[PDB]
Amino acid sequence: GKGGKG
Amino acid sequence: STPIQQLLEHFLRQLQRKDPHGFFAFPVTDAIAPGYSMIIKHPMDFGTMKDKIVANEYKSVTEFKADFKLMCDNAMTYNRPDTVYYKLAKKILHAGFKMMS
Amino acid sequence: STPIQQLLEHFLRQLQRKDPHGFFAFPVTDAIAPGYSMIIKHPMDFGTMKDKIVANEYKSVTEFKADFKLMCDNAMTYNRPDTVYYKLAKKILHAGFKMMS
Repeated sequence: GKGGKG
Repeated sequence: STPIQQLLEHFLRQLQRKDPHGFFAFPVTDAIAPGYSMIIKHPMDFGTMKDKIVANEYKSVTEFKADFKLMCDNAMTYNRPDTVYYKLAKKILHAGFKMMS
Repeated sequence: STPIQQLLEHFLRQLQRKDPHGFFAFPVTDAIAPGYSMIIKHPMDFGTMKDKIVANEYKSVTEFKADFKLMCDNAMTYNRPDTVYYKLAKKILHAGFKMMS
């Protein structure tokens, strides 16, 4: 549920 | 295959070639991009834009260019500026419009 | 067993009570935050502060408040403005600074 795409 | 179908089919290959990894090829999901669908209300990508081309849904160049700028915008909003992602969108967006002029 | 230790311990407890999910409980990994180690240069978390307390590595309330602030400022840089994390971070920074005076 944390951060951007990676 | 209408004349408008040939022009857009051409513009599409031209754009999608600016994006060697496929970042834009396909619809993003929240699985791969956390909370994506709780920011971007009208999602877009190349693969969708290709399917409307086929479908004859674009009745002019102006409407194809709106989808392009929709998909570019969506990415600059979601992704942070320092990202590979935001930078391709921001680059490809200004080039795209020119190329299609 | 020191008095600075006794004061730090209670500011910690108090500070951590505002993080029910312990979003700030542990070091952040790149596995759960792509880019993180290259956008945040000096990591801080509540688990890490707990240990610098136990080792007498804080000499003043000033030093301790510095790291707390370095923790919120790391979350407010990395996380998009709309997330549970960026919000939580800004809240606790202002209120925790309010508390310690």
